Amino acid sequence: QALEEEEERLEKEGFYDEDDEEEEEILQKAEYIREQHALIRNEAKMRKSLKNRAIIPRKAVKKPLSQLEDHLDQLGVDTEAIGLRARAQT
Amino acid sequence: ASTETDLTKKKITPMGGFVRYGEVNNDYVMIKGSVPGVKKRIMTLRKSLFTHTSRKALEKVELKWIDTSSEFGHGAFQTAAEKKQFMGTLKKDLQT
Amino acid sequence: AIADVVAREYTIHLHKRLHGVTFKKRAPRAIKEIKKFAQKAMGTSDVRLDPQLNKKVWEQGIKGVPFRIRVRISRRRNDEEGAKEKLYSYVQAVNVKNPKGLLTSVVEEE
Amino acid sequence: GVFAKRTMTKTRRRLRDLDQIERDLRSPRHLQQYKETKAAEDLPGLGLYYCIECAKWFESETSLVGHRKGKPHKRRLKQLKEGAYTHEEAMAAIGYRIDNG
Amino acid sequence: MRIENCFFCGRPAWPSKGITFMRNDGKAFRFCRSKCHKNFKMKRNPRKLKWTKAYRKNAGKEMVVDSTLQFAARRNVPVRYNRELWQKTLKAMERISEIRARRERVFYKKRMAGKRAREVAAARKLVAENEHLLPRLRGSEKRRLAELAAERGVDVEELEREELAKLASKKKSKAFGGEVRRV
RNA sequence: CGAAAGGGUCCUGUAAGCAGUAGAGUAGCCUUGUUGUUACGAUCUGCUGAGGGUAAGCCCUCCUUCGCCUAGAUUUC
Ligand SMILES: [Zn+2]
Ligand SMILES: [Zn+2]
Repeated sequence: QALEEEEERLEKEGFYDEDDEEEEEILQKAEYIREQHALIRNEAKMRKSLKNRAIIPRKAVKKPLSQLEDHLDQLGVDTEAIGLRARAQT
Repeated sequence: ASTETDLTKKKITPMGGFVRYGEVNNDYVMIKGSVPGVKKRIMTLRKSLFTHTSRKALEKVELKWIDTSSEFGHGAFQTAAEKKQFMGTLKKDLQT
Repeated sequence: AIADVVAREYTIHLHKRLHGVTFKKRAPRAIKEIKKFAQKAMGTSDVRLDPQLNKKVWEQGIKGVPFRIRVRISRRRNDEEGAKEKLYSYVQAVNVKNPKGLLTSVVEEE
Repeated sequence: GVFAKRTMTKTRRRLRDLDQIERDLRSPRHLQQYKETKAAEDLPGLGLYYCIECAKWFESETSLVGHRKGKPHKRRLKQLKEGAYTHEEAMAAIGYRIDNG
Repeated sequence: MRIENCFFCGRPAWPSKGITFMRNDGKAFRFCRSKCHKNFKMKRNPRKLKWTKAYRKNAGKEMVVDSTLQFAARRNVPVRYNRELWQKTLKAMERISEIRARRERVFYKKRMAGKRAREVAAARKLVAENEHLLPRLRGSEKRRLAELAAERGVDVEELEREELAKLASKKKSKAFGGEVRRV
């Protein structure tokens, strides 16, 4: 009986009661940023084997124009407005 | 799997199921001791060929408790409700 | 109902296929399990594995194969003359945040 | 450096428990019974040099004093200051109690 | 029969579970499993092993001060058997279990209050540092949306937001490498 | 039926990261000490019975996804 009276008093006082779109949006954006960081780290893990060999320097490897154009397009640069075709050697 | 002194409403199948068998949903026979087969195997139960001579055949069995904890490890809980009540609230409970 | 040229992304659970394997055979065995998985999934006995996928398998040495791996299997047409099989599968490794918790998904052609 | 580390966990190599050592520190009678279960002639130093905290006999007073400067003795002191795990604390961990009327 | 509890970890110890250590001073130690028994033989402290009820009570992660915890005790003075008393004890037992579950959930939520504020602050800091990694439109996509806007007389920002919503809906993953064409 | 996934059941033992008037002490800047302050600093505490693994000879899932299918070949009073 004492326990039930305590339960009624707590329920009257609001002991068991239970309770933002901007916060939800910023949490979703941070989750997207963490996913992008994980993808970048996976790329680095794929391209790095520094225990067994050294990475070939970037200046010694010819970079494909299609890959450069695709990466700049994903970054949001108008490649046609800058004319990447005349720059690329053959 | 309940008895007169253990009032928990529970079935014979252990927590997580019988290992490499599944669940017992049909009628079952509980035999004292061990039997020649393995799990999943056909068992032939036969009437005894002779009238018995021991008092063990005349004894009536009174079960106080049947274990229904997990046999996939060191199971300490007979029901999922008992495991939850001992454990308390988990992180995924508030996450849900 | 399914076309010949089709690409799907799968999660291969290599842990249960490499359970108990001799340590010096685990990565080659995982290569063969990837080939067998692709052959079972696509119906093609000609399976070709991307070298980046091979690097991903051998990333942690001969006995450090990952438990799960996300792959893209692309059934394509063999255009070479005098080929034994009309179709083949090409398997690549997929850059994902976490290989766990992913369903099989059809990759859009565009 | 533990002597014969392979069989350290055998029952025939068991050492005295921390709650027993706590009871030895609290009551000299319990320590007296524990020392009665031993034979003084076989003891190191004829049983004259004894550390209760480590439950250990030493060959000389200089050996006991030098042992008190070591980290095993200080580890035992820290364990005793934190307190030994007992049945009463095991009861309080699950929220059980004894009702004697 | 009765349910015991493990001395080391505090789990329920049903009959034929675990092992009992009989010490020469007169004390029995019931363990529910070989893990607890072997940690005891190695003389580890349950108060320091984080998976034990002893550690959880010492750290304050268990509800201890509660009226529902006063109903269970080792009864050293027996009561003459009474059928009505036993039946009402069963009913009270069920009610006490329900009330204890509710109060435990309240206790856990009071423990886990501040998570939302901490996570929101971390999210704001991460976004403010890495705004450039947020999803954007391609340059070619922006060009084609600009010329669609010029053709249709519509809001370029409107087609940009629609294409951003479509890009957020359509999720695609990148595949490493690529096939080398055979001769 | 197969491959995933989810839930359960077990195993371990509390992830990465961030924070803290916790931290023996040391060195700077000035209010020259009044958590004076800042910096470092094993460790400790919180987020966190969390993270990870889980059938390979564990269980469940018409009602969580994707795929497969009435073959082919050999032989028979
Ligand atoms: Zn000592
Ligand atoms: Zn235990």
